[PDB]
Amino acid sequence: VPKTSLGSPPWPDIVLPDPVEETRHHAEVVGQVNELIAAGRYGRLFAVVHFAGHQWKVTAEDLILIENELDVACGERIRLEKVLLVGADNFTLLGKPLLGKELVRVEATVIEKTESWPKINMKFQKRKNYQRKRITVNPQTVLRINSIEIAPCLC
Amino acid sequence: SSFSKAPQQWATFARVWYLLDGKMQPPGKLAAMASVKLQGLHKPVYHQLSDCGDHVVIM
Amino acid sequence: MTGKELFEMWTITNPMGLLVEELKKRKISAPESRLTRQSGSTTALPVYFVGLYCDRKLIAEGPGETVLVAEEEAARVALRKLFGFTENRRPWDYSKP
Amino acid sequence: TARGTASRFLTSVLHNGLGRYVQQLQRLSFSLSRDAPSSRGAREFVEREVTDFARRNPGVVIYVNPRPCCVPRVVAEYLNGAVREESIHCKSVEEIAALVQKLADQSGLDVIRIRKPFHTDSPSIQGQWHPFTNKPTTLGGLRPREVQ
Amino acid sequence: AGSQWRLQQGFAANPSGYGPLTELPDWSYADGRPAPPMKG
Amino acid sequence: TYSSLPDDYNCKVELALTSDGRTIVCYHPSVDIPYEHTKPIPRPDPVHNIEETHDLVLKTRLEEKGEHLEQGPMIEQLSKMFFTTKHRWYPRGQYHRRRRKPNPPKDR
Amino acid sequence: LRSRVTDRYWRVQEVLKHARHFRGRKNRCYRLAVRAVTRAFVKCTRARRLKKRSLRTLWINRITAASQEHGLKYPAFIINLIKCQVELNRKVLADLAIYEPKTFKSLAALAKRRREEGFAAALGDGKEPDGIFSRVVQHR
Amino acid sequence: EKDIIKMLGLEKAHTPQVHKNIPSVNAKLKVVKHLIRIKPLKLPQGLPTEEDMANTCLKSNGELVVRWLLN
Amino acid sequence: RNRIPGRQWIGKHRRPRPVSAQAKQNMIRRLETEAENQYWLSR
Ligand SMILES: [Mg+2]
Ligand SMILES: [Mg+2]
Ligand SMILES: [Mg+2]
Ligand SMILES: [Mg+2]
Repeated sequence: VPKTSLGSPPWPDIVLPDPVEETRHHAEVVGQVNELIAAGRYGRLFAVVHFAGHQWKVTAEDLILIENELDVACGERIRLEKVLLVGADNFTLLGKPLLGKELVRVEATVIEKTESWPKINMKFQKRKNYQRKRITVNPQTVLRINSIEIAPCLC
Repeated sequence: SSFSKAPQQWATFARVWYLLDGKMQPPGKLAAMASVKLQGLHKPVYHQLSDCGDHVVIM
Repeated sequence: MTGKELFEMWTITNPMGLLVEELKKRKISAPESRLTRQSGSTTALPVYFVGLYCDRKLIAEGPGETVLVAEEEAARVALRKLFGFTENRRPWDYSKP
Repeated sequence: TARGTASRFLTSVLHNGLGRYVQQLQRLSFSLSRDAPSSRGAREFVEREVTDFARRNPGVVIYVNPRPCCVPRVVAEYLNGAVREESIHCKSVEEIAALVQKLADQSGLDVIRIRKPFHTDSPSIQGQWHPFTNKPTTLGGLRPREVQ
Repeated sequence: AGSQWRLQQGFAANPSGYGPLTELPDWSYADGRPAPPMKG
Repeated sequence: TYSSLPDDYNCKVELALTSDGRTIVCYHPSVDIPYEHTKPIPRPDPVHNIEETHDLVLKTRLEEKGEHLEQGPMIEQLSKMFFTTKHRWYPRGQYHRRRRKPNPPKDR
Repeated sequence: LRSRVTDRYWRVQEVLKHARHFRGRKNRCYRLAVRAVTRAFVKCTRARRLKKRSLRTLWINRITAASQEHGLKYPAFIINLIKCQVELNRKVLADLAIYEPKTFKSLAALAKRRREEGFAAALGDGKEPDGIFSRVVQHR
Repeated sequence: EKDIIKMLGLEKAHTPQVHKNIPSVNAKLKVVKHLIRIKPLKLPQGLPTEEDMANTCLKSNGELVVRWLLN
Repeated sequence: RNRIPGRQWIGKHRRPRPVSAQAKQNMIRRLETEAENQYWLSR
């Protein structure tokens, strides 16, 4: 077989494993991860969670600020359902596109329902005598995430 | 992972010296990676205000 | 104590001595300090990484400006790992039993 | 303006809400008048809603003071020692109740620009990136052009 | 990005469009009782 | 044995998919540096200022080292040492030194 | 009834308080302060609009750095992560790259696996052969 | 063309609108065909009834799903 | 050295700014979309 510069593609050839072997390996890996979860050998867990239109990377005993008011009183506990990603020192669960509520539970306590610092929005136009000044005060909510829980229900 | 604040900061913002052979190499392609390394665009901790910069020695 | 470090309030003086005493208690012979990685030696701001090997097994690693500081940091990391006070430990449980 | 005003990070007093939640509002003192027309809202709020608010929140000491004053005022002192003074001059009962609820829900910290909307202690779980965390080690730790 | 792939698979061009990331309730009480509905 | 990325740098990644199909897991144990890829710590300890006649003077011989240079040479030396420009080391005026925040906010 | 202004001091101070950190006579003279304050607010609004773009570009640059550190290009990484139905924005990706090197390397490996599966499927042009990670999951 | 787009109810861009397949509106669609994308409405589950009006959705592929997010 | 007489995009001698492959692909895509529209507007 002739060998030229353009005879072969300029990238290494990729070989994929057989589907049955891949399924067996995935089953073994998920079983090992489930055994780790059941034994509780995980120290700390972080989670990427979608809330209030934003995605937040949150660990235990953390603080987050939400730019919109929530219909909850201060000191109330709230369970965050939209979990995008869970991770720990040795393992990591990726949702497609979300994790299970029974699989992962995250709880946060409302601390402060306050108002943000005044934001100035001023529009000015050249030599047309157009000035428009507004002061915006945006209600904000502070959430303290206390614990991140994971259940061994993973097949 | 469990480092003190000063050594962790030093490790995070440590400077690195890279080597680059220039024999039979195009100046533009050499300068592309040289500029990337000098600006620190190869570091996820890069920032314009930060002084993240790595030394490059081209022979 | 949230976000704090054990040594920030313990203030020990000889991390290497404390580590070797703890290893003797745990039936470990001796830690060996080996230079794993470094960045510049003649520069004004050298960076060194020193790891601790027991029976040629890495137990901890530490960065530093100088080799001695890197070794001390590696000893501190090994001591924290042995005592369980690590950044990846279980967060304190705040619940109602 | 960020460059013109001060700034602070997202912080909580005494790590509130971790073990338990503590209402940061300590005392709330209303100063009003009985004959000034401007104090109508304060008088009506004292008549109607102050008792219900006191029952709902027992952790705040509520003081009421009628005095020959022209500007009805409300002073909230928080557990931080911070004092926030507001004017209830010519406001309806609903506005007074909303302001009181806002003061109760406030943590008493400075109302300035917060640099980051998040605050996580020790976010370096599983490690923190360093220029050596993705570079493979060579045999013996030799330099690229160092001969052993 | 990746809008054409989502359109081919049937999902919205924007992941915020009628997806589970937005239609589902983002939060609920710790007791399990449902949260108030979202204005959007 | 298959992995998209080599397991040579800091961890060994093993990807898997749940039998349900809605969850992706990855076991990534950390990788320790092998003993064969390290070098011994260099030790430099030498005291050439020691004198057999008077150790009291020998000890001060290693501490009485001092030098003073002009502003230009000092800035040039600092720039050469730290691989920077000479414009950074020059001082600043009252207008800039007064407006610095005495107590900047601190995180962590 | 001759009417005069008495609160002109406070009227001037309410504008001067926002210009106390300027350079020159713009922090003292009122006539030179009003123009600077107005332009300062206009620039504040423009920069508030541009802050989202600037931070998005910074996140993209950090993601490019971390992906090239794993030998993978940013467009390929992004498209392959999207194909795996992993909806993580650039902010979260940059945070993971900075603080979760193992997680980011796992994501890069998943993206490379997805890219290899897509290339194999394109080369094969076979309906029956489908990659393990190329399967599409509907909503539930 | 502006008036045609106004009378067609397409003031808000990137928002689908449903119209008849009659030539009367086809004339205007031909007039402003260079500014719009037109697709045929698909009903795999048929016309929604009065009991399914609150549970309907419009997928981007061009079909109208009657039962959306069952519990 | 090389000056553009008059305004850049008004005068008799304009900027020689060419057409790009991105613009060509965009025009082709728009043409395909409009062709599909005119097909659906046939019956
Ligand atoms: Mg809206
Ligand atoms: Mg916007
Ligand atoms: Mg001209
Ligand atoms: Mg011209």
